[PDB]
Amino acid sequence: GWEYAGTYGALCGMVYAIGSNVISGRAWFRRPWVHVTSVTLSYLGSKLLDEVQDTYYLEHLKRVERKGLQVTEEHKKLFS
Amino acid sequence: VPEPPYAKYLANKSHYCPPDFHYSREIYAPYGGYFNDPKGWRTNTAIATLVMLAGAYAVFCFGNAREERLRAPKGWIPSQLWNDNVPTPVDYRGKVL
Amino acid sequence: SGHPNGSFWSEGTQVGLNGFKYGEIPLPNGQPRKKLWLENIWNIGYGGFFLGAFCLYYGAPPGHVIPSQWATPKAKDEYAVDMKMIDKYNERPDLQARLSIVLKDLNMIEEEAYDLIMMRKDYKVLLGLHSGRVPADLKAIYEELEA
Amino acid sequence: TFNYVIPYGGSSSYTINNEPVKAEEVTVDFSKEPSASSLKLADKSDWIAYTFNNVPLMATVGLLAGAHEAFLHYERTPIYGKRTYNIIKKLAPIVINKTAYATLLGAIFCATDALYENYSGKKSYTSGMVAGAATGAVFAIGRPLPQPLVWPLVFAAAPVIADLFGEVYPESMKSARGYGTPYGFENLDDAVPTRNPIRRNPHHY
Amino acid sequence: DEPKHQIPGNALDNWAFLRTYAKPLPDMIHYYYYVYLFGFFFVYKVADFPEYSPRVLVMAALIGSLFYVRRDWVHREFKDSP
Amino acid sequence: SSRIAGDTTGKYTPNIFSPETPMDRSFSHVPKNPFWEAWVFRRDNIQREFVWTWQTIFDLATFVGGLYVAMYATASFCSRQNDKRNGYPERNYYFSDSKSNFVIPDEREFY
Amino acid sequence: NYASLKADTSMDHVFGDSTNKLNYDFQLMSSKEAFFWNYTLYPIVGFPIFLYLYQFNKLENFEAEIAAAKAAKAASE
Amino acid sequence: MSLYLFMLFLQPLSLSFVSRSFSKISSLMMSFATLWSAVYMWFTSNGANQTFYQVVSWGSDWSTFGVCYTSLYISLLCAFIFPICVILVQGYRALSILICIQTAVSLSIVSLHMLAFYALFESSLLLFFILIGRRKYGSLSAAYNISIYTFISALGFLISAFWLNWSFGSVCALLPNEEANSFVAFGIFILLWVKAPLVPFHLWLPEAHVYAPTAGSVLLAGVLLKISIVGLHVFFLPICASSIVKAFPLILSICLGSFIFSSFSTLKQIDLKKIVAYSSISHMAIVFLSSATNSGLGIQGAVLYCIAHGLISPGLFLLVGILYKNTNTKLVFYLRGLSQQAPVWWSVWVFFMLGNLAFPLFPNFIAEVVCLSALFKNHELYAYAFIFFSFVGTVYSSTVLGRLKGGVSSQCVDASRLDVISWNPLVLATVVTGIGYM
Amino acid sequence: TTATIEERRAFHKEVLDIVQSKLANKNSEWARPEEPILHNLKSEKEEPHVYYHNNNFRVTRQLIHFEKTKIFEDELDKCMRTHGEAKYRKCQEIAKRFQASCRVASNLERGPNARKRDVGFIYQNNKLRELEKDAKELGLNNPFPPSSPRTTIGY
Ligand SMILES: CCCCCCCCCCCCCCCCCC(=O)OC[C@H](COP(=O)([O-])OCC(O)COP(=O)([O-])OC[C@@H](COC(=O)CCCCCCCCCCCCCCCCC)OC(=O)CCCCCCCCCCCCCCCCC)OC(=O)CCCCCCCCCCCCCCCCC
Ligand SMILES: CCCCCCCCCCCCCCCCCC(=O)OC[C@H](COP(=O)([O-])OCC(O)COP(=O)([O-])OC[C@@H](COC(=O)CCCCCCCCCCCCCCCCC)OC(=O)CCCCCCCCCCCCCCCCC)OC(=O)CCCCCCCCCCCCCCCCC
Ligand SMILES: CCCCCCCCCCCCCCCCCC(=O)OC[C@H](COP(=O)([O-])OCC(O)COP(=O)([O-])OC[C@@H](COC(=O)CCCCCCCCCCCCCCCCC)OC(=O)CCCCCCCCCCCCCCCCC)OC(=O)CCCCCCCCCCCCCCCCC
Ligand SMILES: CCCCCCCCCCCCCCCCCCCC(=O)O[C@H](COC(=O)CCCCCCCCCCCCCC)COP(=O)(O)OCCN
Ligand SMILES: CCCCCCCCCCCCCCCCCCCC(=O)O[C@H](COC(=O)CCCCCCCCCCCCCC)COP(=O)(O)OCCN
Ligand SMILES: CCCCCCCCCCCCCCCCCCCC(=O)O[C@H](COC(=O)CCCCCCCCCCCCCC)COP(=O)(O)OCCN
Ligand SMILES: CCCCCCCCCCCCCCCCCCCC(=O)O[C@H](COC(=O)CCCCCCCCCCCCCC)COP(=O)(O)OCCN
Repeated sequence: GWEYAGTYGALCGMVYAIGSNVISGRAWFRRPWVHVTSVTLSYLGSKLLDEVQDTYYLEHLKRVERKGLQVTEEHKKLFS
Repeated sequence: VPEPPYAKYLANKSHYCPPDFHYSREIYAPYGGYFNDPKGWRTNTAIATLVMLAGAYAVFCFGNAREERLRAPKGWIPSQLWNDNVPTPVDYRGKVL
Repeated sequence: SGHPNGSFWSEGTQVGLNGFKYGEIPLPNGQPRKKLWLENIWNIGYGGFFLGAFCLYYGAPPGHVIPSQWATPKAKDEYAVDMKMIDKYNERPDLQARLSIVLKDLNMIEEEAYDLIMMRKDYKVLLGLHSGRVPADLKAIYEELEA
Repeated sequence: TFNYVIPYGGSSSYTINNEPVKAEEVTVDFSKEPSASSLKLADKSDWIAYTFNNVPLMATVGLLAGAHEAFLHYERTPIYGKRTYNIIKKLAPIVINKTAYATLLGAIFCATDALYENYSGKKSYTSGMVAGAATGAVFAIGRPLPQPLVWPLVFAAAPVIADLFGEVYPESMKSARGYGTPYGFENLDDAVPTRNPIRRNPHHY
Repeated sequence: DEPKHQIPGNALDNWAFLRTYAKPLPDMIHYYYYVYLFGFFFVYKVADFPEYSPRVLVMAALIGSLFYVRRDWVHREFKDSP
Repeated sequence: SSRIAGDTTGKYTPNIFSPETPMDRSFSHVPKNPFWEAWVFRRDNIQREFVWTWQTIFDLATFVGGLYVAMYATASFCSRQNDKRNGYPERNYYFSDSKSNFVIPDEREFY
Repeated sequence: NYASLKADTSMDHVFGDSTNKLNYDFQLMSSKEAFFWNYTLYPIVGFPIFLYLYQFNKLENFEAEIAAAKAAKAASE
Repeated sequence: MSLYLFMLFLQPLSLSFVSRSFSKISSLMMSFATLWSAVYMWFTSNGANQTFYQVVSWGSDWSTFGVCYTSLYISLLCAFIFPICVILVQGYRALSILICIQTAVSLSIVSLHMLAFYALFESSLLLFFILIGRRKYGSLSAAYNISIYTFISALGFLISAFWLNWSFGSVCALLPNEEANSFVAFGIFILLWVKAPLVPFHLWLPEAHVYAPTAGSVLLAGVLLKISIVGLHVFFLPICASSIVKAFPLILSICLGSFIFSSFSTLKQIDLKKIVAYSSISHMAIVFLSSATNSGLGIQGAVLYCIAHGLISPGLFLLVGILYKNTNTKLVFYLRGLSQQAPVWWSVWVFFMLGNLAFPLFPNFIAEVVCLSALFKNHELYAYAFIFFSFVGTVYSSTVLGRLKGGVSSQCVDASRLDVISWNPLVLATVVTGIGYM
Repeated sequence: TTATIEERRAFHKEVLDIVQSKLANKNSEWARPEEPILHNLKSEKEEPHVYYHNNNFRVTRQLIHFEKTKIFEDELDKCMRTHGEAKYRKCQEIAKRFQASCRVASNLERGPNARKRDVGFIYQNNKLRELEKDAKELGLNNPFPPSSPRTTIGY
């Protein structure tokens, strides 16, 4: 689905590391290990979320076709 | 009351200032102070007059380029000496000059 | 009273500062005042804005910033065509009668004759002729006057 | 348009009409039609009948309010101490008076609404406004200065609110579908349904 | 010193009025029990009620809102008397 | 009794412990007045003295409602004139009861 | 802190005492008077509105009379 | 466009990484960079693209951003006026709040999705509650007023956006949709009714402005009121034109009544900030009416007048703030002799007040002329009503100037070097727009 | 006039073909069209491509009209300044043309609520002519002035 999920996820991981440092009263640069872990985990989670969303989009397309919605080839193209 | 140290930098009361009139000398106004008469006024006025004449020259150039006379003057006009776009004068009867 | 030495063209009687500009006290030895932190950034950023606006307004090609500038040559051409066409209209009274018929069907008054001539290529006329609202006589009338 | 030269929006031809096209090939409706009871109660033909059919609601609300207040009084009274007075004699006026006042106000509202609709002959907002105003006037008979103005307004406004969001709103927005192609725009190439979606079965509770 | 809002009333009279809320407080369970019981029976009965016009419903809601008495109001004014 | 707080050279320091009062921004503050302050308070908090009286209702209705009614009537007249001027059919306005559906003139159509 | 509430009496001999006070009660116009003056002045302000209403009424009445006469002439004939 | 949006996202980001001592310098440099990026966006906007100069999408309908005539002017105004707000504010907390508010507002103007528009404009709701309700100089009443008014109007707008997204299937402006529904039109309209103060929904504005910091007041009057005109041109007139034409007598009644009642209310004001706030409310009425006429003359006139107000009101609010810093008073009665005591402050004050009265050498004159012409295009009476009542603005402004101009004063209360630096861009911009470079 | 769904979808397909043909070759003047896309749609909003293209054509036309009006005004001002006191007789035609241009520019896209711009009082004069004709033929007395030969320098 979303073509910017990986970038978003990496930036959000940065958001987690900085936010956690700031909430606890430490500076943003403290606990450097947390930054790498957060960035990687958030990137992977964002990607996984995008596949999950795509999978359920395709399941829905299958269901609607079975019900009787006359989806065209272009519509079948909309759901990757 | 002992005048503050900065009061040395400030100017005195001018000749035109009435002796009784008291004004605060620290206040700055772009138009000038209460009675002005600064030292070096003669030079400032000469510079002003030069800037006035230069701007008059520029304004004259601009006007001459933009002054459009579409109807012939009844008689000779001073603009002919400086501007070449004046139509040839025609009198009341209609004769060209 | 009068002038200080009796002469109008005499040196001014005031030596010093007429007032303190911004309230700042002149340094005793003539040391320059330290500049404020923001002065350089403010002057660069705002001067850059105003200079960029000037360059865009004047440097840019016609029709990039001011759309009307692009239309000026085209308007001159349409003006020439319209002028020729109106001159022809004034001379030929047969065309006037046909347009008087076209105008009535379009809910327009006789005075709006010049207006019809001037809207030859406009959304209303172009799409009305295609759809059927405008009588097809108008097309021939326009062609008779070199479109 | 998003430009400064021509008016925004558009114009639609009044002469040209678009023939209606069904939203789907087969239409299954899960919305039940109004009951015969609803139509009977809604019938305002005979004002007395209309009033007597619709007062049960006002009576019930008055009874609930009176029961609430009576319970609040009863709960405070102490069981351990013997009371000289009879509690029911103290509490019965509360409930009776609340029910009577509520029923009277609802009767006034229903009567005036039916009488105006009959005399005017048309179903209109004014009928609700005049019924509300009359109810609010009866409510504020002896109240201080502001209340005579405020209650006729609040009461008149209430049928306006009911009419706008209970009757006009649904009929106004009946056509909108949400599936397939937008109601107005059927030329656009959107997936066309064989049957309408049935999100729930007709209710029965 | 700063300008302040004038308070209507005397200090001791206002405090006396405030002190009329300091009365034996019943537990809220007693009210809740009855409200739960009657509410359950009411919900069961509501399914059988005739369909009422929206205007009548709104008017009934208005009347109920106006006739509702806050629990504090009864508490302050309650007197154990005839 | 006073001293110059500001230093153009940039070597400005606040002498918080100076016996002499610094000529800081607070030197030029204007002295307030007990009665003016109470007037300001009364003017702002004028909702406290608001009372619903027949005179108040009369004045409000006559000027505010009266202006609103006059303005609506004028706007309705101007709309009617414009419709007659333009040649458009009577437009379906919100409160006007018109058995016509005309609202927006068709640009293609010639009126 | 607050400004002094003590006045200066240095110039009282030269320019007169401040004993004399204003007689105004600092209250505004009566409601009855205001209604009359608002409903008098505002129509004067809206003079164009009345001119437009007058002309429009005259035009519409003339047009209606013309139509009526046209109908009458188109009926018999 | 992409550069502008990136700089917008970088400005809040920069604060997280600054030293906490370099915050003000970094914020000023970022504001100037955002202004330069806005100039670049103007350079990369070709007039040849008549409809939308530039549209960018980042993967979804919500992330669709684009610039049009209204959007371009408002975005340039926001970028021009933000540096002044930045320099006027001190403290990391204040900077953070201001930078977040600015980012949300500037992203709202360029948004082309109604739901995204709502998401971005209303994000800055708590920040205004906290800013207007600050510990010593703030009022909780004003914060509650502004917050509740914004929430109720934006919720109505949100409900209308949800219906449009359900019915049409999309709520993006770029997709042509028309609706004749009056409930949906009212939902979209109520936001515009509240945000651009229109009687009787204008009460939130004066309270907020009086108890807001000078940076906050400058931002509010300068651009926050304009966000209504972007919503009208981009999210109301394209879809709900039929309802604006249906309700035109009512719209005109409410707009003229706002102009009259606001003018009369300005006469009873004793606080300089309240005077400037009520002047803004009066000025908003012409812009709203002109846009509602749905004519070329009206849309252009409304945007132009908005720019003129967005250049004249920040100036007055800045001068009022400078005066309050010098004197700790906003009561006109305490402030006297300002002509003699502050000749430099007074000159700029008089110039800005002349601008507020729509004199010919000011942008307000040209803008007013265009707006009045649009009203005259609709009806002659419409124009006459507005033109006649303009004298009330003169009476209050003249009375204020006269009270401030003369009297006896023992305090020299004039602007410092910093204060002149802050208004110089506004003065130059006012002059340039006044001479016809609108 | 009725439009069947088959015809509507046919036009939609044709519009898509027109878009595809436009897309094939780059054009810097894409949004300044010289010709409209002809259609018989009830609402232009139905076909988005037609709506945007026609709107861009209308904007182009209006810009051209505004510039033409400025040119007409310049010739009228020059003519007025050259003739002198003979301006009323000699500049009737130029003025007539300028006023016609002003009407075309203003009236074409006035808006939903705007009235027609009566430059030259042509509509008022026409109305007075009709009112006079009716009053005279029906024997009524007209309370309005009779139509005028000239009401303005031109119209
Ligand atoms: C976005 C859209 C939304 C949609 C979906 C969203 C998705 C939803 C879900 C997404 C969730 C995201 C948000 C949640 C984030 C998770 C929370 C979190 O961030 O961590 C919490 C947690 C909080 O830590 P804390 O705040 O200190 O409190 C814990 C207490 O210490 C308590 O102490 P304790 O008793 O509990 O101790 C246990 C624990 C906690 O202990 C500690 O944390 C102490 C510190 C650990 C040692 C330091 C780490 C060593 C290397 C880290 C690299 C940092 C680089 C920065 C500087 C460069 C230096 C050259 O010890 C561990 O670290 C266990 C992990 C084992 C690894 C330890 C290191 C092994 C040796 C290094 C491995 C490989 C070396 C390669 C390169 C080395 C240098 C680059 O952080 C960790 O536990 C760290 C985990 C792993 C450590 C780093 C390992 C990274 C591998 C090295 C880098 C190589 C590149 C990485 C790629 C390849 C991997 C091999
Ligand atoms: C990859 C290479 C690396 C390159 C970098 C690229 C990485 C990209 C992003 C990484 C940047 C780091 C993110 C920062 C995280 C922590 C920020 C923070 O704590 O704020 C205050 C913090 C200041 O900390 P502090 O002064 O040391 O004291 C704070 C103490 O901890 C407590 O102090 P206090 O108790 O006295 O609280 C007083 C409070 C007064 O009380 C309030 O006002 C409370 C109000 C509630 C929230 C405000 C509602 C409105 C906020 C609107 C959002 C602002 C953006 C507007 C744009 C519209 C977006 C739709 O005032 C404030 O705290 C500041 C007022 C304004 C800040 C509010 C904005 C923060 C929103 C949420 C923060 C994120 C936390 C996530 C937590 C993660 C794990 C725990 O940071 C700032 O410098 C200002 C905020 C910067 C905002 C950027 C954060 C993104 C949020 C926008 C949402 C968009 C979605 C996220 C996507 C972002 C890009 C993917
Ligand atoms: C024998 C046992 C005794 C119980 C008797 C019956 C037992 C229950 C049997 C069945 C119970 C189910 C049905 C009864 C009502 C449902 C409520 C419920 O059961 O909750 C549990 C409730 C206690 O729950 P709680 O959580 O512990 O107490 C929360 C409160 O804070 C309590 O604290 P608080 O009382 O100190 O505070 C009260 C507060 C609580 O607030 C409320 O009461 C909220 C209710 C508002 C409306 C409720 C929804 C209306 C929709 C009704 C749906 C049907 C119509 C359909 C269409 C209508 C569209 C709206 O309201 C007020 O401040 C007083 C004002 C009253 C309403 C405020 C609205 C005024 C608007 C009028 C405008 C005119 C003013 C203009 C001039 C103003 C000048 C500026 O128990 C009862 O109250 C039952 C007493 C039954 C009396 C109800 C009277 C009429 C009933 C139907 C009329 C519908 C309106 C409701 C009015 C008041 C209801 C509370
Ligand atoms: C939120 C709406 C609540 C109304 C707020 C008004 C102010 C409250 C004051 C209380 C007054 C009672 C409510 C009166 C409002 C109705 C407007 C009166 C207009 C009117 O009388 O015409 C009726 C139709 O208007 C109508 O009944 C439909 C008009 C819809 C009401 C106005 C909708 C927008 C108002 C929202 C403004 C700001 C919102 C904040 C509250 C008659 O019609 P007819 O068919 O009977 O013809 C007659 C054939 N017999
Ligand atoms: C409780 C709240 C309210 C209670 C108190 C309300 C008291 C106010 C009542 C009178 C207020 C002013 C009168 C205006 C309405 C009069 C009657 C309305 C009926 C009406 O529309 O008649 C038109 C009145 O003339 C007009 O078109 C308007 C003439 C008056 C406008 C100018 C007067 C003041 C000018 C001040 C500026 C205000 C307007 C600025 C644009 C002329 O009949 P028609 O030919 O249109 O036929 C239309 C079919 N009835
Ligand atoms: C089917 C339904 C039928 C209709 C039923 C209607 C029943 C009620 C509907 C009312 C909903 C409106 C919600 C606003 C309520 C007014 C504000 C509450 C008053 C108040 O005291 O708020 C204080 C400050 O608020 C303020 O300062 C705000 C001042 C007033 C806000 C103005 C409201 C916004 C504009 C109103 C309408 C606009 C358009 C409408 C479409 C904070 O009190 P506290 O924190 O100290 O709490 C301590 C407890 N006392
Ligand atoms: C009394 C003066 C009116 C005050 C308003 C003054 C100016 C507002 C104009 C806003 C411009 C666009 C708004 C469209 C209509 C709003 C008000 C128009 C007047 C009006 O109430 O007409 C009513 C119809 O409108 C309706 O049915 C809808 C009324 C608005 C609903 C109120 C709250 C809705 C909030 C919904 C939130 C979002 C919902 C989205 C699903 C009834 O007039 P009529 O045609 O029946 O004539 C029968 C009379 N004889």
